This record gives sequence, structure tokens and C-alpha cells, in this order.
Amino acid sequence: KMEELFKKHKIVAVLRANSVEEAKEKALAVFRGGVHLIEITFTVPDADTVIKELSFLKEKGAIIGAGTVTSLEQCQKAVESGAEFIVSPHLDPEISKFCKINGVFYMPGVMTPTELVKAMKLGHTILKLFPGEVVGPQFVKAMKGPFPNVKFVPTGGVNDQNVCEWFKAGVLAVGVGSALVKGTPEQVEMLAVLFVAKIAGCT
Amino acid sequence: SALAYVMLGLLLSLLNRLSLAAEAYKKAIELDPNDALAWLLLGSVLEKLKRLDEAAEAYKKAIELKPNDASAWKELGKVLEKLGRLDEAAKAYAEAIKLDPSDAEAAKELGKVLEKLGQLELAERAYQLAIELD
Repeated sequence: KMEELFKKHKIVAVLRANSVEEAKEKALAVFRGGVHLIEITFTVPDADTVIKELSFLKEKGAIIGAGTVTSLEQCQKAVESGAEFIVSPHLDPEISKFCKINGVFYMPGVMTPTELVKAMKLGHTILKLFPGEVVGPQFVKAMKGPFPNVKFVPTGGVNDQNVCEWFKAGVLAVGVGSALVKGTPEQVEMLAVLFVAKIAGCT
Repeated sequence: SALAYVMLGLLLSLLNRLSLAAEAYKKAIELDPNDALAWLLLGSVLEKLKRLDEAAEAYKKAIELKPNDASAWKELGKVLEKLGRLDEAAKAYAEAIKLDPSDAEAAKELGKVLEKLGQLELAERAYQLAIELD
């Protein structure tokens, strides 16, 4: 499944840009830096064209997907573009039905235990913890008891100083966005090889 | 005879007769152009002979043979940093860490190259990586 690919690369690049050409540059730098899970948010104008213009990286071994999906009609353009996973900052049940029928992996946004239960009843066991800068790694370690099946991929508050705290708490991967986006198309590649190293060094 | 000349260059390298050792490695290269050990040793001998421009060429020929030597990439970072290509050396130290994220020396030397190159934030993140390793 996509879960085994999340468990291997352990890092997802939440890419947010302003233009179409700006997004293709940062995705090339992130992939050259060792990160293979790239999340192209739909706040970028014409994000459905960036995903289909990065289709050559799927031959090089990259997993390009669509993130920050608010409406299901946005997920229509996301699936038709060629995205391999759909990511939303909130739990939208109608998007889960469309992704299940079309056969696309969907990771909803969850912040509370009740939002997790409602997402579990939809069949999801891999949830996005947004914003991680508010719940913290203590949240992941707290849900390990009552919900031993849920696997979190946080997005907020995941920096190099505490990237091992998330993993030693029990997360499946981490979604770094601000740190990887900031920088020139050559600083972005360097920021990736430094972040991949710290993740590999965590106990 | 391809291996014997490599052992000859190692012995000459033990007596500080480095220029004579470089001739021994070059003879093994002519016997077998694919001996990666002869190329890697020749680069480390020319590095101390301060033929840094020729030293980096032998290190590249060694990496071309065995492209997963964290020792060869890290040694190519030393030559390119002393030669003047600080941005090409940082890209070499990057490939060394891609192969071994536990190399405390490659992470420390990358932070020094980036600190002289400009990005203190990219250098500081590299400095903390090396400190946490050791």
C-alpha cells in the first residue's frame, strides 16, 4: 500500500508556492535532496497542471500527490491530474467516498479524538495531524492506547530540533512544508539532505 | 602485477616518498584502468603532494568506478574546498551524507563550507547534525 511507502521515506514535502514555474523548481530540488513524497497543495494556482507536468518524476521514483483539498470538486481535478494521494486539512466524508471508489488514498485532517473516530468509521487508519504545532507529540503518544491502529503524519510544528520527538512518539511520517519551501532551488535541495539525515539518525 | 604496484605505492607512502608512490599507483592504473583503489589512493597522495587539480580528477575517476564510497566523496570535498570550488565541494559533501548520515566529519566539514559560502542557517543545521552524532 501507500502506507509502506510512507513508512520508508518517512517525510512528505508539503510544497506551497505562488506560480506554476515556482512549484516545478522546488519539487525538482526536493526530489534531488532525497525526499520522494511530495505533497502539492491546491492553494497554488493551477495545481492540477503542476501535478501533471511533474509526471516524469514518477518514472524516477517519486510519489507526487495533491494536498490541502477543501472541496470534492477540487479532488476531481486532483485525481484527473494524476495525483497518487489526496490530502486535506479537514475531515470531509464525501471526499473519502470519492477516493475509495476511484481507488485513491485519502488522508483526512484530524485534531480531536472525536474527529479521529469519525475518520476511523470511514475506514481510515492513517490520519493527518493538523496543526501539529498545537496538539504536539504528546497527542500522538496519548492516542496510542485507545486507538492502537491510527498512524499520524503531522504537518505543523515539525522542525529539525524535534523531528525525533515525533518519530519516537509513534508517527508514521512527518510533513515538513515551511522549512523545505523557503530557499532558492539550490538551498531547497540542501535543506532536504539535511532533514533526511536527522530523520535517519533518530532512535 | 596490478595489485603488486598498489602495494608498492602503499609502501612508498609509508616512507613519505609520496611522489614516488604516485608513480606506483599510476602504473597499476595503466595495467588495470578500473582499479578503484588505485584511483582513490592516487587522489590522497596528490592531495598531500598539493597537486590538487590533478588530485580531484583521480577522486572523480574513483567515484566513477564505485559511486557509493562515502570516503571518496568526503575526500573529494576536501580537495574541492582547498581548490576553490566551495559550491562544488558542498555538493560533494552532500553526496557523502546521502550515503552515510552518521559521518560526523562530513557533517562538520559541510557546515564549515556553508559558513564560508553564505547560508548560516544551512550551515547551522549542518553543525547541529555533526554535534549530535558525536
